[PDB]
Amino acid sequence: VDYDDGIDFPYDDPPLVCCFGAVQKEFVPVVRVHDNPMHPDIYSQWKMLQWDPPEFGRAPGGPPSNVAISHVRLGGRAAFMGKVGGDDYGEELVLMMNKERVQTRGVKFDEGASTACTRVKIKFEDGKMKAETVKEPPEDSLLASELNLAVLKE
Amino acid sequence: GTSTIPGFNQIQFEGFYRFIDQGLIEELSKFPKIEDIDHEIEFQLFVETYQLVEPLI
Repeated sequence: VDYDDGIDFPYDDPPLVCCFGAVQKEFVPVVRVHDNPMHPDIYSQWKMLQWDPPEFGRAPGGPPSNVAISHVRLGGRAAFMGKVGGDDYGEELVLMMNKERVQTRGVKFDEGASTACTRVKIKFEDGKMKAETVKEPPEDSLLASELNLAVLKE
Repeated sequence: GTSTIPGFNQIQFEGFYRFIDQGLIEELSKFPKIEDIDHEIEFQLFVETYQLVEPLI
């Protein structure tokens, strides 16, 4: 915007990449309707939909933390930018990213928030049950003042 | 056994259950309605009334 941050350095190799968003365990986002369901209870049949998948789920993606971990395992250097709560689950997620050698210096903690928890209120508009968000989870509550300008520079 | 390794005793388990369902009825039939030479006394079985009770031991 106006100036730079920190101290200029030649920077190490491989070049750093930044993954921005929420850090979650699994949680494939892409969901559509499939016409070939298996038994609702017997999950031992559900592997048959892994080798005959819905087309939208042939190579599913996930949260940016998955991309960061995969990039580091492939020999690259990655940093994750996001916010987690100050509870046990947030520390567990940050530990998972740390053991994978993903840079967590861009991770902001929120002591008053519950990681991966969203407050919603249930309403019955036009005869159908619905929900609306009361308090967003800390993964959706990263502020522009909480960014890490060194990571964004490198 | 479409998606998992089946039980190693499933063939014995399913065979015996088939015998209880259809083997008994199919064999309790063909039992002749026993009649004497004089035809006076006729003995017969009502196969639809067949039952098995759980073992006492």
